[PDB]
Amino acid sequence: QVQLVQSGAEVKKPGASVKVSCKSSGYTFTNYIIHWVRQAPGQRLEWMGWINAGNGNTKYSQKFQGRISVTRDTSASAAYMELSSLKSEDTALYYCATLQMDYGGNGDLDYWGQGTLVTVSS
Amino acid sequence: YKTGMDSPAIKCCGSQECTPTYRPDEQCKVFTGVYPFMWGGAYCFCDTE
Amino acid sequence: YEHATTMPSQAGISYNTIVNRAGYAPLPISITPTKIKLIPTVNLEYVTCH
Amino acid sequence: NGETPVNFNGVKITAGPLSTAWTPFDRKIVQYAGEIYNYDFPEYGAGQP
Amino acid sequence: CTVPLAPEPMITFGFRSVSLKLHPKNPTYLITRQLADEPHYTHELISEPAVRN
Amino acid sequence: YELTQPPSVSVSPGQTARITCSGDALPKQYVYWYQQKPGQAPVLVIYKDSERPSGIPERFSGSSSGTTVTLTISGVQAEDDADYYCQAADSSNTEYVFGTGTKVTVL
Amino acid sequence: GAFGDIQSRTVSSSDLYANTNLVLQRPKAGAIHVPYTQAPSGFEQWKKD
Amino acid sequence: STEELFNEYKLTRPYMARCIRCAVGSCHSPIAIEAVKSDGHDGYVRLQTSSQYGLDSSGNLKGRTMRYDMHGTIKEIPLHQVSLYTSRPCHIVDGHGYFLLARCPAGDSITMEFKKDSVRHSCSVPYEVKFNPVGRELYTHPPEHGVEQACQVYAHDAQNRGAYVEMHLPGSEVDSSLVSLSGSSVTVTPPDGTSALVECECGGTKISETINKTKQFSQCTKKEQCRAYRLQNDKWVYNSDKLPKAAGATLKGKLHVPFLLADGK
Amino acid sequence: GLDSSGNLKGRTMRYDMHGTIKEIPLHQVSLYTSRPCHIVDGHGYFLLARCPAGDSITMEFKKDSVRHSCSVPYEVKFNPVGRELYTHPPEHGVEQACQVYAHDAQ
Amino acid sequence: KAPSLKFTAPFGCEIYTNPIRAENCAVGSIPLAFDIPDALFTRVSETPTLSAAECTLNECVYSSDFGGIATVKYSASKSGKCAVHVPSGTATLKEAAVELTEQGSATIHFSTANIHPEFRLQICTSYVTCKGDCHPPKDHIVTHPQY
Ligand SMILES: *[C@@H]1O[C@H](CO)[C@@H](O)[C@H](O)[C@H]1NC(C)=O
Repeated sequence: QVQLVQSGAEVKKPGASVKVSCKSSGYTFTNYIIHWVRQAPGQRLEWMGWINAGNGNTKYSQKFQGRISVTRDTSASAAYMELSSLKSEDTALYYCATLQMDYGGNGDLDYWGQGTLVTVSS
Repeated sequence: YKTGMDSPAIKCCGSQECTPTYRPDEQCKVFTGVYPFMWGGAYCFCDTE
Repeated sequence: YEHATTMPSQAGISYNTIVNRAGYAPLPISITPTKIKLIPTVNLEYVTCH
Repeated sequence: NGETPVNFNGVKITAGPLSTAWTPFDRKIVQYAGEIYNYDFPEYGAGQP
Repeated sequence: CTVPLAPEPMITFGFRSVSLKLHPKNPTYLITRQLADEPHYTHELISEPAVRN
Repeated sequence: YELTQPPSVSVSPGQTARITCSGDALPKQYVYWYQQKPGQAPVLVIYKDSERPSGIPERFSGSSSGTTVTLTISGVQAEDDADYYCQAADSSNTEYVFGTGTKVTVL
Repeated sequence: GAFGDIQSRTVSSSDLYANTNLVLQRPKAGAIHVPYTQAPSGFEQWKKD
Repeated sequence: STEELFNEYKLTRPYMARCIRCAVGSCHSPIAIEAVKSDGHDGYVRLQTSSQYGLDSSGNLKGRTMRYDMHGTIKEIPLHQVSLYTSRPCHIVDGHGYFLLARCPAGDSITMEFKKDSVRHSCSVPYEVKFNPVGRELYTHPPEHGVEQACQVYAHDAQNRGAYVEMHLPGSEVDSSLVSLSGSSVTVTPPDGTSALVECECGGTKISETINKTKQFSQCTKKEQCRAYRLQNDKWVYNSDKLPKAAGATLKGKLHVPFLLADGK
Repeated sequence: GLDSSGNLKGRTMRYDMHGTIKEIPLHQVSLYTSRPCHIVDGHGYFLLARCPAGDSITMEFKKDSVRHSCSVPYEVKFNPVGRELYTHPPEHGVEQACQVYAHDAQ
Repeated sequence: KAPSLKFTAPFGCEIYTNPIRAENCAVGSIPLAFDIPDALFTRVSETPTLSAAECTLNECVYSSDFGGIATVKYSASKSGKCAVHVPSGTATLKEAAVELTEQGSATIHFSTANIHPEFRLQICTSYVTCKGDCHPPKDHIVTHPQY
């Protein structure tokens, strides 16, 4: 099987930067793109961007400029997404998207991670 | 006479067998190790066999 | 032990012989010339072209 | 050549000399396009138009 | 470069004899030699169908 | 650029249901239908715009006509309630866009 | 290569006896074609002489 | 003529076949010559060509037109823009379907040429063309006068006689132009409204027949790794030996041979 | 290989006309010996072409309305490879070693 | 030019270049001088000794190849290897050595030009006398030289 493991849920005061890691394994990991997707509780899924883990190339959403910054390392085989300038609306669940099946590319993303929950302290 | 020829049957990374002869002077042959090359690039992605 | 045999210089044809001793078992010798070459020594006198 | 032994496992083999001195090439030969011709070419400085 | 390949000669065997029936498409060279002390080589150019013993 | 989708639908159990998604660049793009059970991550239910993966129940089907795509569930059970999204890409084939989602209601 | 190399009982008959030394050759590298070799038509040869 | 003669030729497509001498080198020509028949008498030959005659790229009759396959697109030219010659210039009498009736002198080969946009397309094949005199006077150019004698000539009629050739299901033709490369990822975008069987041998074998619009196969790094055959299989093609064969039952009908050899004076 | 200015071009023939150097694309230049010849390439003063056998060779082109032609009685030869005498290269056969004017300008 | 040497050479020589060679000329004979150490030699006691052997020519055609089979019935002292050979030039043996068991029959392929062959087949120690009749072969012409 293929495993995608992220860090546990944590709380940050708005105005800081949130760091979320995403380790991945189980397939021909030389060329697979990992997608970061954000979901508000009971709202639409929002695709923020993707990272080509093998090559290192990154792509972000149109309305995600500068505030978003994703990166990876070869040794740990893990994405290292960084999102600076948190807000109250940023409270949401974050998921990694990658495909278990053997076709690859757009849309086809079978197995997801458990996600990381970001909120504001009560 | 007119020597008719069937279009070649090409198999990439594979093997084929000769169909029994049923036509006047008909005969078949399987050539192994071909790399057919159509107008749109190489036909097979398979160097041999 | 010394032997002096003679075989035809026909390539690709095996040639079998037996050696016999007064108090030893006969032994077989098979020689197969796969290729016999004749290489003369040549001196380049000159070179001619159009 | 009669002179040279070949040795293996204590066995010595002394092949030669060849019975016949016949050769296909004559004294003067010509090489062209990977083929050999028995040609009586003129000597250097003695070519003719 | 690719050179043509003449049609296979039609060979009939007899006692110390070989008869070749030849049907060339282009003027084709037939070369022949004995594997003996006297090759007696023949070298012919054949354009029309021929039978050579 | 956005893929319009109805907010929610209600269909009685044992009855086929339609989920419709639309887009401007849809006729030259592939729809991926994603089903999400609340509390955990979504699971792909339809890929390649027409045929389901292995293990998905056979009641799911999908088709594309013009600028619209429809996902049909034959004989909806109680376990078919979840977020249903249509996923595609931007007209420039560079931005991934998800659908709004349909809250299918099963009694 | 001679008259009657191919033979049909009548003009409209579905039978045909053919004997033309049709021989299939190996295709040229990177080419999709059926290279064959056979004796030239015997009817044309008979017409010539 | 109407459409009675072309009823079976409107279900067929031109094809691109290998030519051994095509302007520069050996290539895949749109006018590859399959056979040249010169058994008639007064220097009339019947060529069989990969291109098609008498009808336009859309499939409708146009009087004197050669439609040819060019990298998957059927294009057109007037028949007067095509040149034929064996040792001296030939003259094209007519063309029907895959066949062309021309008047040629004797020669050791035959060459067919035309220029469409900017490049010159040529195919020269080593098929001997013979001129056969009629009677007991061995002329080379037909006389201006004399006496009428019976002869066999390739007639200028395309009517349905007893001769036929087969039409078959075309084999899948590979197209490497479909496979492009996004950032370290192959992507196959088939022609608009046409399928493309992607046969691919990256980590994990891929057989993706049903791609219609686009598909990115991110498992692959380089274009040369794996292929995208172009599936059309709607128009049937002649059973040429210079095309791949489609699997299964392939025969689909019969095409009548026009310009058959006929009696005259 | 290059134009009148002295800059590399793809397939261009430049010629002297009454003191001034002019240029013309190579596809407007025709060549024939007894049948039309096909030009493979050109470089400097030299031109590589594919020509049938003939007793003379003629080179023509047309600039404005005047046809510039030059015919010379230099025999052009066709040399079959092997022991089968053909006048046009076969579509298939067997590969044999030959010597051909290579299409390179090294 | 006239044909090259590869087409006009006597004795079936094959002419090659780089270097200029003539290969497989069927002329002359090679004299071989052998100096064999006594280590390879085995005493008569060590080798099996043959007894009660009879040779039958169950098939013979005097063809160029090995067109004859000889079956020898043997009752040997022990298993081993026998240097089977014909000292005479009547027949040429395909096998220079044959496996030997305690009791049984051994088949040997031989080629002879004699219509009525009769030779002395030599085995490990015995000298069996083998006789029979041979018959003309099918093929008028073959593609190998006579053995
Ligand atoms: C010798 O040639 C004749 C014709 O020239 C032919 O009939 C005959 O068959 C040939 N010999 C043999 C043994 O075939």
